[PDB]
Amino acid sequence: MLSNELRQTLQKGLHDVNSDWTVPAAIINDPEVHDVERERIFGHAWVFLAHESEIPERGDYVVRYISEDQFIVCRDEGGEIRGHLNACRHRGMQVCRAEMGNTSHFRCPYHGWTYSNTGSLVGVPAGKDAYGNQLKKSDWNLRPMPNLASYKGLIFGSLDPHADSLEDYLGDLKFYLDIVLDRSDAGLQVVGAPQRWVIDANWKLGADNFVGDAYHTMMTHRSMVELGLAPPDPQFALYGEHIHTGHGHGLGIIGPPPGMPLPEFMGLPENIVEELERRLTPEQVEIFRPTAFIHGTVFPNLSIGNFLMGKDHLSAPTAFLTLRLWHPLGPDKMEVMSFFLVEKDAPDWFKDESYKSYLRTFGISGGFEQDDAENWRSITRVMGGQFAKTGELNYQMGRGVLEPDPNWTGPGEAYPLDYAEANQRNFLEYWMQLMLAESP
Amino acid sequence: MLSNELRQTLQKGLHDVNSDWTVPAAIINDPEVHDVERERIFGHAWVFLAHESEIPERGDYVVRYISEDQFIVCRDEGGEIRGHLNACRHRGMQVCRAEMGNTSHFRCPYHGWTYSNTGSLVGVPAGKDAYGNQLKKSDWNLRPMPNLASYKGLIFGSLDPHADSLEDYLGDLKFYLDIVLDRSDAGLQVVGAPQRWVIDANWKLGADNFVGDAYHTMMTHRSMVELGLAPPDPQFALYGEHIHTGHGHGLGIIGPPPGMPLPEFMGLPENIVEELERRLTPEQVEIFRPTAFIHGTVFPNLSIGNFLMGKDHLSAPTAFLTLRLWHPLGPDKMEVMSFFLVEKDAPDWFKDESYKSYLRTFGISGGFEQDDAENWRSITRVMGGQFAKTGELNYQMGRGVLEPDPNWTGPGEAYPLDYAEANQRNFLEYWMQLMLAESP
Amino acid sequence: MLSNELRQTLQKGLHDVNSDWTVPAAIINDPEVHDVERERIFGHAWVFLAHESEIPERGDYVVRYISEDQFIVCRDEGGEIRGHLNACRHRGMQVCRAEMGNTSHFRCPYHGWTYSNTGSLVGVPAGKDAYGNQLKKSDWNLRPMPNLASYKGLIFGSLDPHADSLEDYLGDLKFYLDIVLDRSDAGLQVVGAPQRWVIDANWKLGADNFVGDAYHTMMTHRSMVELGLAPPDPQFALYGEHIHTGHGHGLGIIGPPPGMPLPEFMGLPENIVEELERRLTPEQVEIFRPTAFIHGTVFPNLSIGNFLMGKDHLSAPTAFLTLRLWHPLGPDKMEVMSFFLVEKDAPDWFKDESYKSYLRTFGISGGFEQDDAENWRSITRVMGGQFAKTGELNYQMGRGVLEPDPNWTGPGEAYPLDYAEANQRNFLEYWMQLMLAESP
Amino acid sequence: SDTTVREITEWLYMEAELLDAGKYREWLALVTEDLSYVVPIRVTREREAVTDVVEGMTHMDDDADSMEMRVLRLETEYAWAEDPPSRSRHFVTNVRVATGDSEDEFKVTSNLLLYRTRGDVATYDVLSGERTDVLRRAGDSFLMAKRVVLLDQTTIMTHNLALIM
Amino acid sequence: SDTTVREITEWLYMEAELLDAGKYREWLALVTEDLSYVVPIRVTREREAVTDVVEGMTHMDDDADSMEMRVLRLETEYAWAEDPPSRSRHFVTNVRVATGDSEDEFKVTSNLLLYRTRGDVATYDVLSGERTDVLRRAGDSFLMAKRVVLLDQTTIMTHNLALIM
Amino acid sequence: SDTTVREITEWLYMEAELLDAGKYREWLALVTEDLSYVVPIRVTREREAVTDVVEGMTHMDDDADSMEMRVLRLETEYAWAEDPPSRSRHFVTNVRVATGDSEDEFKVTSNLLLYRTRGDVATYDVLSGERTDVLRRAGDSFLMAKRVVLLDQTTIMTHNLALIM
Ligand SMILES: c1ccc2[nH]ccc2c1
Ligand SMILES: c1ccc2[nH]ccc2c1
Ligand SMILES: c1ccc2[nH]ccc2c1
Ligand code: FES
Ligand code: FES
Ligand code: FES
Ligand SMILES: [Fe+3]
Ligand SMILES: [Fe+3]
Ligand SMILES: [Fe+3]
Repeated sequence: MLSNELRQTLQKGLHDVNSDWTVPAAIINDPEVHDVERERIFGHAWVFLAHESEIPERGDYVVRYISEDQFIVCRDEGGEIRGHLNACRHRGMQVCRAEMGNTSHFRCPYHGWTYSNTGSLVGVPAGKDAYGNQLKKSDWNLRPMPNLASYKGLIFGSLDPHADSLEDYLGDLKFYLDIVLDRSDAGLQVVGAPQRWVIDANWKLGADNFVGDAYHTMMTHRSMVELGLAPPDPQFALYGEHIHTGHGHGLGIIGPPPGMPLPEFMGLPENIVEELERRLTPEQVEIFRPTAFIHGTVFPNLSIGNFLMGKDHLSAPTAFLTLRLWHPLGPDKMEVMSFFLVEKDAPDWFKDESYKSYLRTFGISGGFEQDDAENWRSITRVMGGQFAKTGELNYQMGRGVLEPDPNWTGPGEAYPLDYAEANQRNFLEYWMQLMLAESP
Repeated sequence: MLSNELRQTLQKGLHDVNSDWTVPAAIINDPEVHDVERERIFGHAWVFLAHESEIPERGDYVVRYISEDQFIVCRDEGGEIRGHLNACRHRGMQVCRAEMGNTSHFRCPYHGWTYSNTGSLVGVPAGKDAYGNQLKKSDWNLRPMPNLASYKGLIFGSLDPHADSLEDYLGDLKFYLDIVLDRSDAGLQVVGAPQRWVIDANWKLGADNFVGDAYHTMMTHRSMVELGLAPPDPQFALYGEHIHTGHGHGLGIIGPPPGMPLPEFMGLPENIVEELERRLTPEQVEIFRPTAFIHGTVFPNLSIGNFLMGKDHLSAPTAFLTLRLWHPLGPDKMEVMSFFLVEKDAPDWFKDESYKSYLRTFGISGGFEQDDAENWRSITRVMGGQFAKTGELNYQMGRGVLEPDPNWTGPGEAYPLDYAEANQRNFLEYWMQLMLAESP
Repeated sequence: MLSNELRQTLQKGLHDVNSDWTVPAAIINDPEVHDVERERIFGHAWVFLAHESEIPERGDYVVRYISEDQFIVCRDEGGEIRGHLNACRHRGMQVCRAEMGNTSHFRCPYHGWTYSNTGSLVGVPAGKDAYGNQLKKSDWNLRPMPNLASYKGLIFGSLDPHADSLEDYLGDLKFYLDIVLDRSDAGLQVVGAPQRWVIDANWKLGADNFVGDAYHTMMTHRSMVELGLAPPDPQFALYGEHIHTGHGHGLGIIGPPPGMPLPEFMGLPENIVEELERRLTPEQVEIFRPTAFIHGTVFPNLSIGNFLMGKDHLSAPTAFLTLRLWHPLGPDKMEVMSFFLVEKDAPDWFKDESYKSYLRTFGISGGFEQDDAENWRSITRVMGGQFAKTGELNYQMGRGVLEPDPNWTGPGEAYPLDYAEANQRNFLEYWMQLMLAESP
Repeated sequence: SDTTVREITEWLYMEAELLDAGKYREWLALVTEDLSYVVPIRVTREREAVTDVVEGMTHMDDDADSMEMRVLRLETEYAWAEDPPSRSRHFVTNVRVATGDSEDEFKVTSNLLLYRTRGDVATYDVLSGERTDVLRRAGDSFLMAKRVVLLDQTTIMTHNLALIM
Repeated sequence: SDTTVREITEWLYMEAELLDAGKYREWLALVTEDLSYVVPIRVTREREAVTDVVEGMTHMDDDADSMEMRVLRLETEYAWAEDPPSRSRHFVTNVRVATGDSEDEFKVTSNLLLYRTRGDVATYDVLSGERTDVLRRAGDSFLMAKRVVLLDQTTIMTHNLALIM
Repeated sequence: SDTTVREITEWLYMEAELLDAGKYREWLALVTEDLSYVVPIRVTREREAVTDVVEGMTHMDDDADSMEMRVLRLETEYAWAEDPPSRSRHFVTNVRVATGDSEDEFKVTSNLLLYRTRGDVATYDVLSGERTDVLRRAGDSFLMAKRVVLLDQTTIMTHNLALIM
C-alpha cells in the first residue's frame, strides 16, 4: 500500500530535492502520507522517549509514545532501563494509567495479572482455580520495546528489531549532541516535567523549523527583535554554521559578530565550563566557545534548542537547553512535548535564571514559540486542499553559492553561514528514502 | 474489499483460537476491521432492537438501530409488529425525529408524504396538482426491515433477507433464554426506557465481558468485594457452568457454595416461582433452582444479566434482569443501551427493590459497571497503535483441563466451572467466520 | 481511484435518472462519493467565489474557497480582478489570515516574502545575505487560480485550466441570470458580508432544493403558510415554469394566480423598472413582469433566490435577492455562505425593506430557511447507513405528464408549471456525468 | 446601583429560565414595543482595522413585530426546526449593570454560553457571546428595550439560529 | 430573600469546591438522612407530548445510604473509574433561590456545566444540566434535602456517571 | 465580607471585560509590581499520591516585568499569534471571596471557562481552570498581587497560551 500516485510524487520529489531544490507540497497534510509514515518512518526510525534523569531511582516510570503506541519507560528494581508496552498480555488493558510515577509493580485492573516493573508476570489470580497451574508466566511478559538504548541520557526507542544500533543511527551527530549533553560530570537534568500541548499542525513543520531555520527569526520573531530579545542585525545568522549528517539529522550553530563581545561559552557557570573544557574534545570546545544559538533535529521528531536569550525586555540573556518532541497525532495535528534541561551541578541561581529564559521565549506561552505555532498551524490548513498539494515547497536558499567549509573542524557536511536550507532538504530526503523503502 | 493483510491475520487467528488459544489483537481498534464488520457481522447477523413490552398498545413506537441504520420499531394499527426504515421514500428524510412515542401516522416534514404506522403511503400532497394521479403509492412504502422476528418478547432484526430464521439462529440458546424470559404468565416488562450513554471503547469488549468473564469480578470489582456487594470467595465462579452454542452465543451460570444457603431461585416472588415451575422444562427449573448469577451474550452485541445483588452496602441482595446493547458507533466508540426488565405480575415492592439493585450496581452510575466502562475504554486506547495490533489477546484459561460436563442437563457445550474462556473464544470464532465469508 | 462498487451504482443511476426517474441514495452521505466529488466536480466545474461589489476599490480582498483550497479574491493595484492561492511560495503559509480587508501588499509572516496584491513577489528579505541574488522572483508568485472569470459581477473560479470558458459553461442560463443581475445601470451590490454558518447536511441537498423544489413550500414551510408569509393556495406553483439548461443548471419561476393582482415586476422601485425595461431583452421583461419567486442553482453549489415575501406577519411583501454557497466541508457537513444583494441605485427605504424581508425569512435565523436546514440535516443523518444507501431517491413528479412548453419564450427545456422534478434530475445527471468522466 | 443589581441579575436568570423551558410566548411579555434584537456578523480582521463587526448585515435583526412572528411561528404545530424541541441551556455569567442614557434605563452586559442539543445523536453545539442589553423600568420589574448578542465566532457553529439568546 | 441568597449561593460554590477537589466524604457532611439525589432519563419527544422525562427509570437515584456507599467505594483504593482521578469543574451559574414548601427550606435552582477530563488523552467531556435542589437549614448553614440533576441530553456524553453533580 | 464581595466580583468582571476586548495594556494597570502570574503543569497521578501539580516547571510564570513584555509584544504590529486577534470569552463563575494573609488583601477564587476561536475555521477551544488570586487594596479599587490558573487538563487543548486568563 504506497498508492501509485504517492509513490510517483515521492519519487519526483527525491529527484527535485537535489536538483531543483524544491519538495512536493503533498507531503505535509495528507491522510495517505500519514498512514504510510506511521510504518515507514515511525515504525522503523529511532524515536526519543524520555531522559534518564526523569527516572533516577528504582521504580520511577514515565509513560511515553512511538506514534499511537504507549510505552512505560522505567527503571526496574534491578536498576536497568526498561521500555514495556503498556498493554496487558491477557486482554490488552493499560497496566498503568498515570503518566508519571514510582511503583515496584504494575497490577492490571481488569483481571489482576501483576507485573514487576521488571516486565515479567509474577502473579496470576486464581492460578490453581482458573488455570490449574497450566499457565506458563514467562511467555506472557510485557512486550519489550523491540529496540531500546540510551545515548548520554537520551532514551530512544525503535519498533524495528532489525535496525541499526542507536549509536550507528546517530552516527556523526554524536559529535554535536555531546557539546550539548556531555558538558558536565553529573549530567543534564529534566526539570519537573515537559509541557504537553496540542498544535493543529503537521509535525514535520516544527521538525523542519529546527534543523536549519534561523532565517525565520526576523519576520516571524520580529516582535521579539523590536523588544531586544532577538538579534537586531538582519545578517546575524551569517555568523553561523550549517551542519548535517546522514539519517536526516542536522543542526545549526550561530555565534555573535566579530566586534560584539559575549562571554565565552553561553555564559555557563564558572564551575561547568571548567568541567566542559576537559570533558569535550579539544575541537568541540572551540566550536562551543563563541556559539550563542544551537538549533537542530535528531531526525524523526526530536529537536534541540540551546539558545542564549533574555527572560524579559530588561534582563541580560542567559542560556537554556530544551529538548522537544513533535509527537504526530494525525495529518494535521501534533502534540508538542517540550522539555527543559539544566546541568545538575549548576548553581540554583543559574538553574532558576535559565528556566525563566526558556519559559518567556519558548514553550507553550513563549513570545517566540507562540508565533511559531501560529505559522505551522496555518501552513497545515492551506496545505490540505488538492490544488495546493499540487504545488511545491521552495528550498532554494544558496543554490549556486553553497560551498562546503574547508576550515570546519567537525564531522558532517558543513557550510560557513546559517542562512541555508541544505539541512532541511537532507531531512526531507531521508524522510523520502524511508518512505519508498519496500524493504527497510 | 477485506484487504490482503486483514484476511491473513483473520485466518491466522481462526487457526489460533482453537490451537494456541489466543486471538490477534488487531481486531479491537481498526478502522478497516470496523468497516468490514459493518457488512460482515451487522449486515447479516441478528441484531436486537426493542422489547415487545416497550410497544404494548397500537401506535407505540421506538426508534432503534442496526449500526448506522435507523429503524422505527412499532405496533401498527392492525396490531402487528413492524420495523420500518426511518427514511422517507421521496427524498429520504426522517419520517420520525423522536426516539419514543405513540402515533397513528408518520407525516414526513419535507414535502408531506403521510405514512400509516402500517408502512404504506396513504397520502401524497398535490396528487392531482403535482403528480397528476400518475403516482403509484403501493411501490413507495417505508422499506421493511429485511428480516423481522421476535423471540418471547425480544424483537430482533436483520439486514439480510436470505438468512436463517431467528429461531434457528438462536438455536440451542433458546433453552437458556427461556429460563430468563419465560418464567411468568404475563411476561417480562421493560421499565421506563433504557439508559443510553457513550463509552469510548470498541463494542466487542463489553460483549466479550458478558459471554463468560466472571473471572474479572475480583480485581476490577474488588471495590465491591470489600463492601460486601460482590462474592468474597476467590473461587466463587468455580461453583458455576460454562455453556455455549453455535453462532457465537454463550452464557455463564454461577450458584452459591454447597454450605452457603440462598433462597431457591433468585429469591423471586412466591407468586412467580409457582408460575416458573410449570412454565419451564423440569430440567430448566433444576438449573435455575440454585443459580445466583446468569451472564451471557446473544452473539452480536446483546448481553443478558440476571444477577442477585444488593442495592447498597446494608441491604440483602435482590434479583434483577438487564438486557443491554453494545451499539457500535465507530472503531473506538460504542453507545450502551442498558435496559431493565422485571416480571409484570411481580409485587410492586419487588419491582422497586429489583430496580435499585440494578441501578446501584450496573448501568451508567453503577458501582460495578462504571469500572467495567473504564477498563474497556482503556483497552481500546492502547490497542489502537501499530505495535500493539501486532500482539495477541490471551484466551488460555483451562488449556489442558477443560473437560465437557457429562452430568450437564442442558444443550450446548458446557464446562463444570465458570473460570473459563471457551465462551469468549467461540464468540470470536463465529466473529471471524462471518468476517471471512465471501459468500454469507 | 473510483471504486468498482461506486462506478456501478453511478452508472445504474445515470440509467435510472431518465427511465425510472429515481437516483441511487448512496450519493448523499458517502466518504467515497465525497473524495471522488472533490476532484470530479469541484476540481473541474465552475465554482462561485465573490461578487465584484465586495471588492470595489483597489486593494479590497475577500478570502474564498474551492472546497478546501483557500483563495484571496481581490482587486489589484492595476484595477483588475485577481484570484491568488492563499499559500506562500516558500513554505506554504497563509499570506493573509483575515477573511476580508483592504491591503496593497501581502507580507507572509513566516520568513517575510512580500507579495503585491498583484501576485508578484516584490521583496525577499536577505536577498544578498541568504540567496545571494540568485533567487528569481518572477517564478515564485502566488499561484493564480487556474481559470478566473466574472459574469455580470459574479466572480467564478475553476481549478481546471483546460475547461470551458465561464460564458460557455453558463450557456443558455445567462438568459435567466440576466433578469436577476442586469436589471439596473449601476449594478447589484452585496450588502455588508455573507452569513456564514455550519449545517450538518450534505451540500447537494440544499442545491437540490433550489433547482426546482417549490413543492416543499407547503409542508416544511407550513408554519409560514399559517402566518400569511407563504402562498396559501396549494397549487400556487402551478402558475410557474420549470426551466433548465445543460451543465446541470436550472431554475423555477412562479407568478401569482390570474385573479390575484401583484405589482408588475416584484414591486421594484419605479426608478429601476424603468432601467430594466430597456436593459433586458423585450422577451426577458415579459417573463419578469408577472414573476413573484425565482429559485435556481448555477450548478455546483451556488443558488439564487429572488423572492417576494414579507418581513413579518403584518407587513406587505417586498422583493429580495440572495446568492448562497453550499460549501462542502465533508460528506455530512456544509457551510452556508448566504449573500444578500440589492440594486445600488434603489432607494434607501427599499434597500432597508428588502433586507428585512430576507433576514426574517431566509438566512441563518429565517422562518423559512431554519426549517430547510433541519430537513437537510436529518436526511443526511439517516442516509448514512448501509441499508439506506441501498435504496433510491424518488424523482418521479410528472412522469407521463411533462410536456415541454411550446409557448415559452426563453431558452432551455421549459415546462408549464413549477410542480416538477426535471430540474433536479438534470442537476444530478450532470453530477453523475462529471463523476464517471475518466477524462474530463 | 445595588439592589437594582440584585433585581436585574435575577431578571436575566428568569429570562433564561423561560427560554430554556420553551416558554417563548411568556418571554415576549418582556421586551418593549420599540425592541431591537440584533445579532451582528463578525469577520476576521487585523488588530489595526477599525472594527470586527460587519455593517449593513446581520444574523438576526428583529423589532417587536418581527419577534412576535418568530414566537408565533413556534406556537404553530409545524415548526420543524424546533418541533421536537432542542435542549438548550443559557449560561448567563459576568453580569455588569450600569446606568442608562436616560433615567430608569440600564445598560446590562452579560456573557452567554448557549448549549444546544438535538435529539439522540451524540453531538452538541455551543454558542458563546456577549449580550449588551438596555433594560427599561416597567412597574416593579423591567422590560427589554434592546439586545445585541455579539457572538465569539465568525463562522457560526449551529445549523440555524432557531433559539433566542 | 436576600442574604439568604448570599448564603445559599456561597454554599453551592463551596459544595462545588469540595466536589472538584475530590473531597466527596466531606461533601457527605452536607446532605440529609432523607436525601434524594436523582438524575432522570430524558428522551426526544414532540412539543405536544406531556413531558420529556422518563418515569420509573433513572440514571442515578440515591438516598443517603446509597450515596454513602458511593463515597465509601471511592475511599477504597480499588475504584478504577476514578483512582487516577478525573479533573472536573462544576460551573454553577444562574442561581435562583426561592422559598420552600416548609419554613427554613428553599428551592435552589442552578445551571451546571460539568467539565470532565481523564488522563493525558486530548479529549474532554461536558455535561450540561439544571439542578433543582431543596436546601434545609441546619445551624448557621444549610443541608441538602433533595437534588434533581436534569441534564440537557438524552444520550449521555460520558462513559460513566462516576462524578457527583 | 459583603460589599467587598460586590466590589471584588465586579472587579473580576471588569478584568474579564478588558481581556476579551483585547485591552491588555489597560489590564496591566491592574497587577502589582510584585505580581506573580503562574499557570502550573498537571500530570495524571493516583488519588494516593501527594499531589497532581508538577513542581519546578510551569506553563507560564510571570512577574511584572515579564508580564509587561508579554503585553509589549502584543502592542507591536508583528505579533502573529494574535494579530488577526482571537475571539475569547472569559467565563468567570463560582467567585469565592475570603480574607487574606494581611489586612486589605483577599484570596479571590474563581472558575474560568475560556472560549477561544481563531478566524473562520469551524473549530473552538475551551480551557477550564480555577484561578486563585490575591487582590490588594489600592485606593477605591483593587490591584492583583498574584494569580494561579490551575487548568483541568494535563495535555493542554490549545496550540499556545497567547491569551491571559
Ligand atoms: C534563535 C535562533 C535560531 C533559531 N532556529 C530555531 C529557533 C531559533 C532561535
Ligand atoms: C457478577 C458475576 C459474574 C459476571 N459476569 C459479568 C458480570 C457479572 C457480575
Ligand atoms: C418560495 C417558493 C419556492 C421556493 N423554492 C425554493 C425556495 C423557495 C421559496
Ligand atoms: S487484561 Fe490484564 S488481567 Fe485481564
Ligand atoms: S422527503 Fe419526505 S416528503 Fe419529500
Ligand atoms: S513561508 Fe512565506 S516567507 Fe517563508
Ligand atoms: Fe522560531
Ligand atoms: Fe464486570
Ligand atoms: Fe424551503
